Order: sequence, then C-alpha cells, then structure tokens
Amino acid sequence: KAKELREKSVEELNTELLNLLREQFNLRMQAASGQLQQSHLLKQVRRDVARVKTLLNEKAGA
Amino acid sequence: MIREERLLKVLRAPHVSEKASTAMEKSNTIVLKVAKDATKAEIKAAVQKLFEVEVEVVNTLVVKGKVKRHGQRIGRRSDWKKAYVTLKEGQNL
Amino acid sequence: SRVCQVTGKRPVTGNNRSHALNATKRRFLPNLHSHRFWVESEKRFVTLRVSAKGMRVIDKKGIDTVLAELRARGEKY
Amino acid sequence: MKRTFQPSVLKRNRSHGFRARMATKNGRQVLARRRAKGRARLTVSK
Amino acid sequence: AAKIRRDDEVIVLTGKDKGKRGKVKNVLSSGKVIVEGINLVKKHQKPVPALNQPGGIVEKEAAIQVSNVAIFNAATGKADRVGFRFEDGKKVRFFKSNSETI
RNA sequence: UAAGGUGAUAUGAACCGUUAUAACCGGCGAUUUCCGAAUGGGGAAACCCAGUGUGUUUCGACACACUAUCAUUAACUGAAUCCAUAGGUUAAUGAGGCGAACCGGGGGAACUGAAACAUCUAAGUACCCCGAGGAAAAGAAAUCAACCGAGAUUCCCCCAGUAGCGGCGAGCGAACGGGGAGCAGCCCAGAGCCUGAAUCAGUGUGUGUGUUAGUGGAAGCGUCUGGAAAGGCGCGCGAUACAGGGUGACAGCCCCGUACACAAAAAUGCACAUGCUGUGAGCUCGAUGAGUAGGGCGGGACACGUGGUAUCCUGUCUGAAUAUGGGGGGACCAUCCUCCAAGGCUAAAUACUCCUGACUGACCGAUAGUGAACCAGUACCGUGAGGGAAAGGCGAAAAGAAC
RNA sequence: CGAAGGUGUGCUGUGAGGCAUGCUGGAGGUAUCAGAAGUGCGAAUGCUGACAUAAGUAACGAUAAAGCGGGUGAAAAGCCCGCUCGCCGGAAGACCAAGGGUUCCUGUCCAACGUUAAUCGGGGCAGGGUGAGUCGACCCCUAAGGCGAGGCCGAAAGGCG
Ligand SMILES: [Mg+2]
Ligand SMILES: [Mg+2]
Ligand SMILES: [Mg+2]
Ligand SMILES: [Mg+2]
Ligand SMILES: [Mg+2]
Ligand SMILES: [Mg+2]
Ligand SMILES: [Mg+2]
Ligand SMILES: [Mg+2]
Ligand SMILES: [Mg+2]
Ligand SMILES: [Mg+2]
Ligand SMILES: [Mg+2]
Ligand SMILES: [Mg+2]
Ligand SMILES: [Mg+2]
Ligand SMILES: [Mg+2]
Ligand SMILES: [Mg+2]
Ligand SMILES: [Mg+2]
Ligand SMILES: [Mg+2]
Ligand SMILES: [Mg+2]
Ligand SMILES: [Mg+2]
Ligand SMILES: [Mg+2]
Ligand SMILES: [Mg+2]
Ligand SMILES: [Mg+2]
Ligand SMILES: [Mg+2]
Ligand SMILES: [Mg+2]
Ligand SMILES: [Mg+2]
Ligand SMILES: [Mg+2]
Ligand SMILES: [Mg+2]
Ligand SMILES: [Mg+2]
Ligand SMILES: [Mg+2]
Ligand SMILES: [Mg+2]
Ligand SMILES: [Mg+2]
Ligand SMILES: [Mg+2]
Ligand SMILES: [Mg+2]
Ligand SMILES: [Mg+2]
Ligand SMILES: [Mg+2]
Ligand SMILES: [Mg+2]
Ligand SMILES: [Mg+2]
Ligand SMILES: [Mg+2]
Repeated sequence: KAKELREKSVEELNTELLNLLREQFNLRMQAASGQLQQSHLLKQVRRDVARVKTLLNEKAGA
Repeated sequence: MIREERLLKVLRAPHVSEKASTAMEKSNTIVLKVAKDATKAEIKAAVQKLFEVEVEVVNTLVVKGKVKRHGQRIGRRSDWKKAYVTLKEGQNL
Repeated sequence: SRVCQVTGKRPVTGNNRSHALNATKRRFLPNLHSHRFWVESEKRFVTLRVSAKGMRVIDKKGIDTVLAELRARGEKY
Repeated sequence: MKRTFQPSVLKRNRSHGFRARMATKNGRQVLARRRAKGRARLTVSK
Repeated sequence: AAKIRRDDEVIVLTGKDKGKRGKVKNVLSSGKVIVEGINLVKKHQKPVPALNQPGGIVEKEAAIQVSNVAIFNAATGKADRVGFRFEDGKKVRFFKSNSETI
C-alpha cells in the first residue's frame, strides 16, 4: 500500500478513511466483548488510517 | 451535535457487570465506556446512528482509576467515562 | 528614575569618609529639575527632567539640537 | 492538642502553587532550581 | 553481515557436543543459535492447570554461543570460516579454505 | 542494510518477513492533545468562559481559524484648540521565555587577618541585578622612551616579592626594559572628478572537502587434563592487523573488531570559484570631534591609604586655546624630546564546557567512585524554600528443581 | 594437578613479619630491584552497618463487662448466627463542611501490618460500585484584598496605582 492509495483522489481517500474508521469501530467492539481472535488487525487498521490521512495532507499541502 | 468521524470514536466498549445486566433487563438501559471528553449529546447521536436504535436519555459519570502500590512506587489506572444510555420502550439491539 | 534626559547623569556611589577615615557607602545624586522649555519649531512646551548641567548644555546647543539627540536615541519627549 | 498543620487546599495553592511561584522573579527562581535539581514535583499540584 | 544463518549445517567447535553437526534452527539477537540435536537439556516443566496440563521432563535444544560453531564445508568434511565478497551486484558468503561461494 | 522481526520488566497471544514497502540504521518530510513565555479573557498549571469569521446532503452547538502586550513602520482616523499635536483602529515586521561555564557592565557584604580594634584586611571576593558572543572585552598613541630609539590590543615567561604603598603595622605590590604566542589595519566629521572600480554581508550555482548511515578487512589443527580449553605439549600459519572486548579456565589465527582500503540519494559545516540585490573603489582640493581640556569642592580608580603626588573617572559649581595651537614626560618651572584628546570599526594569539564523537589514566571499584552502578533527586521529611537515603554478584547455560 | 581471600598447623625472624603446608575456596596472583602513596587504628560522648545486655523483665492505651449454645475452620475468649447481660443516648446516635482519597460493596487469601490468636480487618489480590435542567461547583454579582494597559516613582531588580 501507500502507492495503491497515492493513486486515488481526495474524494475517494475520504471515503476510504470513513470505511477504515468504521471497521476500526467494529473491531473495537469485538475486542472489547472478547470476540476478537485476531488481535493483530487493530494495528493494521490504525496504521492504514494514518497512511490515508498522511496522503490527504500531502495532497493538500501542494 | 455530530460529524461522523467524531461519532465513530466516541463509543469505546460495552461495560459488563451485574448492575449493567440488570439495567438492561429492568430498564432497557445499556451501559458503556465512552470517550472521556464525550458529551451526552455525542453519546446519544453516536448510539443512535451506529447501533441504529432510538435513545431516550443519556446519563454519565466519571470513574476514578484505582491506585496500586508496588513496594516504594505507585501505579495509577486511568479515569474513564461511563454512560447509562436508555433506549426507548420498543427495545432493540 | 533620577536621570538627566540630556546628559545621562544618574546616581553614583562612593563613600562618606569621616575624620577617622571610616568609609560608609553613600550616593551622589544629580541636580535634577523638571523644566518646561519653549520649543519654537513645534509651538509647544517640552518638559524635560534635566540636571542643571543639562540646562547649560541646552543653552549652548539649543533645545532643537538636544531634542534631536533624544529622537536619535529613541527617547521620547 | 492543636497542631501546626491545618490543611486548606485553597490556601496551599495560593501560597505555594505553580502560579504563585510564576508570579514573582524569586518564585520563578524556585522553579528553576527545582528543575535543575530534576525534581519530579515542581510544586504540589492536582 | 551475519556469518551463520538459519538452515546452515554447522559443526560444533566448543562444548560437550564438540564435533557434532546440525542444522541451525534459529539465530538469536543475543549472538546465540539453536542447532538441531545440540546442547540438549532435560527440563522439569511445571504443571499448568490452564489446559489441565501435567508436568513432564522435556528434552529441548538449549541455545549455544554462535562463536562455538563453524560453518560446515560438506565438500571437504571440515569446519571452515566465512568471508564476504560481491558477485553480480549482490553480496555472497564464501568458504575461506577453498574460496568457494556458499 | 537485511534473514530475521512487532523497545523493557516479560512471558505468552495474534501476526510481519526471507532478494526486497519485515525489522533495524541515517538524511528530509508529515502528524505533534493539554499545561507551560502561553500570547482571546480568566485561573488555585495541565482548568473555567468568550468575541469575530467560516462549515453544516441536519446549516442547532458542537468543529476549524484568527483576536495578548511592547517596539519600529504605514494607512485610515482624530481632542482640549483655528491649523497642529495628543489620542484611537488596523496592517506589516520584530521582541518576549529557557539554559552550563567563560565574558562586559550596575550594585556590593561579613566572618576573618591585624594575635583586642576603628584606618588597613578579607575583596571589588560571596551574593543580587542587566546584557552579549562563540568567544567577550580591549585595540591602531594627545603611548612609551630618554637625546639612542620603540611603534595598536590581547596572552605567556622574566624584571621582582624588586621600586614603592602601608596604624611604614598586619598586609598590599607595580612599571621601564628584555624573551616569546599572534600580528592587520581602516572609516566618518565632504564636495568635486572618475564612477558600480577594492571590501563585507545576505544569497543562488559549481567544484573540493568535513559531519550526519555504512562496505570489505588476514591467518589452526592434533593431543593431554577438565563439566567446558583460549591452558600444557606437538607441529603450522597471518601480521602496515599481537588496540581492546566476547566466547563453558588465560585465544594473533572461533566471534566482534583492529592495521589498511573504501562509501552517500538527502540535509548541513568550512573552504576557493561564480551569479545576484545592496554596500562603495582610487583620485584631487578640503575639513580635523567644546560645556570639551583645564580649575574649585566631595568621592572613586591608578601597586600608590593626600602624601611633596603627577595620571584617570566624575556627583556638584565653573570653563580654554585652535598647529604661530594643544597633551604628556610622577609636585612645579625652563629647555628639549615625544604625541595629537574630547567620533567610530577591526581577525589572530586569550577564557570556558550543558553537549557530540574518538581516545587515554602508577584514578575509584559498592561504607569507595556521582547524592544516585539498581526505575534516585526516587522513597521519606518539611506549610515551604529546602533536605534527602538504603539498595550490585545463583549458574557456563535456567538446565530456576517434573514426580 | 587449584590463584586471591577464609581457617588450621609447622618452621623461621629481635620485631613489624616471612615461607611451607592440611582443610575451605574456585580465577586469579606476582619473585627481584626500582617507582609512586587514599599505607597500618582501640579509644576522638568518632562515622555506617551488624549483634549483645538489661530480659523473656516492663507493657499490650481509659475499670462501659461479660456468660453460654450452635457454626466456619488445621486451630476459635476475640470472626458468623442465636439467647442473655452491661455502656452512650444534646451522644459513644444521625447528617453536613473542611481534610483525606477507594478506606465503600462482594469474593478470595493471612506472610508482613493489627501491641495477643485470628478463619476476622480500614491488611494482600481481583472484580464491582459514584447516573441530576431544579443538590453543589462552574456561571452572573460584588467584600476585604490581589493583579493591573497606559501612567507616577525608583541604580538594576522593582514599588505604587
Ligand atoms: Mg453528573
Ligand atoms: Mg489562553
Ligand atoms: Mg470573565
Ligand atoms: Mg493569561
Ligand atoms: Mg481642531
Ligand atoms: Mg532573551
Ligand atoms: Mg582580629
Ligand atoms: Mg546567544
Ligand atoms: Mg568585539
Ligand atoms: Mg626622533
Ligand atoms: Mg598579585
Ligand atoms: Mg616585549
Ligand atoms: Mg613572529
Ligand atoms: Mg576478520
Ligand atoms: Mg572456571
Ligand atoms: Mg583631534
Ligand atoms: Mg586629560
Ligand atoms: Mg614630608
Ligand atoms: Mg579616536
Ligand atoms: Mg565528552
Ligand atoms: Mg555509594
Ligand atoms: Mg563486597
Ligand atoms: Mg589484590
Ligand atoms: Mg601473597
Ligand atoms: Mg618498594
Ligand atoms: Mg591510642
Ligand atoms: Mg529486673
Ligand atoms: Mg515484675
Ligand atoms: Mg505486668
Ligand atoms: Mg485495649
Ligand atoms: Mg498459628
Ligand atoms: Mg488500598
Ligand atoms: Mg469493607
Ligand atoms: Mg498477629
Ligand atoms: Mg481491604
Ligand atoms: Mg434523568
Ligand atoms: Mg499594583
Ligand atoms: Mg506597565
């Protein structure tokens, strides 16, 4: 990733950011109700969000 | 009262306990951990959009984290916010 | 403070010496007076905190010259 | 009997608090010395 | 820059198992390796009720200082020493004794 | 750069990666809550409350941005008062706070010494305050010398505990001259002529070269003892590498290194070169620092304590000459010699170490060495400023003792 | 094939000391001749630590007071249940503020803490528990007093307003 992302528009990257923040909410509830077997997912989502926001920022900045 | 990015971050977890189970059976009220800086309005909107049920009223308190000693040193758990979110009579989930 | 706006004269320190040559710390203050100068070129009086020495500087140079020094110094009047 | 320490948080903070140290040149020197000493608690706070 | 690597056949130079050979099973940041069939210990493993797990005497490879093993040059039957050089645009390992790439 | 990884106590869980988006290292970016100068107002730090402008497939409050003071500048405004000036608003730009030592300056003790004590000492020390820089300060003679000459400042060695000062007590303590480190000289007080002509700074580009990651880096095997070999014994080999460390006992040849040889996409230091905005070069004819020098009074500084006391600074009162002039040569006068005050700048040799890297020690080795080898400026004490500990070692490996 | 250190012994030196060696120990030591000192301890009401003594002595904190049956438990005068007895009752009850800060409730455990035992505890560990338009704070308003744009004053720092 980070290239697959960099080649989306600002419209699309906002959509994906929402999608990730929703996934993130759902994982949180799962984990919190002891239903998350795959603990590792949280960090990948958390970091995807970063990547997406880091790209929005670089596109706005210039 | 809302913007979706914020609403998604406001509810942290179900809280489980006898008091919370009874609050559901007896009063159609669900008990939650919510963001510390969350307001009753945010909590209400958030619950209503995400869990897609109608909210009557939200009550909230702040829990002080317990301290634990360790020989000469202390550790301190975090304060958090508890939300008693009452659903309207036509109960859901 | 006790400072001449023209010469910079300010309190200085030194000793009282007795007959038996005991030194005790003292000050020497300037001879200051607030005085109203007529400035022709500005149809106005300017009040300066000046030592008497400073007054003689103004008699010699002229108030216009001395006020010009105040500006250049950034000092306001 | 009655002892010398009678607490009051309000008076504690007004005499010794962070903002009171910051209000005067010498109180700001109390903080400087404490920070140079590497104190964990500069003042009694919340 | 590491001379001994996971899955290398090595020969032990030092210790009770001097002389034996075995496949490196993993190399640890501490400068130690676990080599198959080497430096065994018979640990007394405490029971753990979580799983109703009973205790037992277990045999395991204990970690051995990596400087206590040499790369094994199967082609000459001996302990050897690694060096590095560049072949193509890529860094390689090679046996000191016969100057051959690994 | 890589075949291993997701920092520690600290396992485990779920996972990432193996020829190149795992991880790790370095350059440059992004993000960077709240308190704190804290700067929208407030405040008992990490909290309370605003104004204006923007946004609402819901245009609620919630969110986002701006709004402190001071200084310089500009625009618009604008009194007493006719113009003016003060005042007022807004904008641009800057400052603010922190922090080792060294550094310039404003103030400035006492114990103590004098075998008491006041002049004197301690000492312009301790401390408080202001300000600056990589250094600061000082600096191109109104300086010395001594009738020969020297040629700014700063630092070192002598001169010398000398000459002197001194209740001539206790103490204080030069300079001339000599040997050295380093060396550099300029501008204004002004108009013309020639005119962007030397110089500096900010800064683009170039090469060079340092720094911030790295890359390669020689040569040992048998035997004995032993739990283990680096030890003993045998025979080899490398060395511009036998500095050091680690490895189951003491290793040139097992590992990391070391000698030597190398390397940067990126940022940055410093250097020559070069473009740029600005600065002005050399020439001729000028000009030559006044409440100043000097003086009376009171103090201070000069090694020099008012002394026969020159020189310097000045709180107070005064007050010149103008190169046919003026200062100094330790009271003062003549002669002679020397220099040119009342404008400014200037590198080096000099002072220091919070910090970064490398290396070293007839320095310590757990009551020592830091207060602190260890989660220590902690626990604890104190209202507070502040005070302030104790506390290292199983073993080679946890094989940390199943039953 | 056993260094330093520890503990014995034998010999030796006038002595401070030396050498040899048994045991302990388990990785270091260092002749000789020189070189440099944080170089020798019984006292300093010395400093730090450790351990004696008095001594199994005093004491166990209001003279409001206990007795029994049953239970839990390895153990019960002290904990749980029950019946009695006694004490306070303008308090020894209840409720606020200040101050503290989880001590609250439940389960579980008892080494240390509890002046005794302890199954109990304000002790250890884990989990739970604090729900507001109208109760308080914030908020609006001011008191003493504080701070204070400009300003007045002051060697600087600052003082006053
Ligand atoms: Mg509430
Ligand atoms: Mg603010
Ligand atoms: Mg307000
Ligand atoms: Mg403020
Ligand atoms: Mg008018
Ligand atoms: Mg500053
Ligand atoms: Mg005396
Ligand atoms: Mg600076
Ligand atoms: Mg300078
Ligand atoms: Mg001459
Ligand atoms: Mg001297
Ligand atoms: Mg000389
Ligand atoms: Mg020279
Ligand atoms: Mg090598
Ligand atoms: Mg050993
Ligand atoms: Mg002149
Ligand atoms: Mg003079
Ligand atoms: Mg005489
Ligand atoms: Mg001059
Ligand atoms: Mg260093
Ligand atoms: Mg110590
Ligand atoms: Mg020891
Ligand atoms: Mg020794
Ligand atoms: Mg010996
Ligand atoms: Mg000797
Ligand atoms: Mg004695
Ligand atoms: Mg007795
Ligand atoms: Mg008795
Ligand atoms: Mg008794
Ligand atoms: Mg009692
Ligand atoms: Mg017992
Ligand atoms: Mg507790
Ligand atoms: Mg309780
Ligand atoms: Mg007990
Ligand atoms: Mg408890
Ligand atoms: Mg309600
Ligand atoms: Mg005030
Ligand atoms: Mg002010």
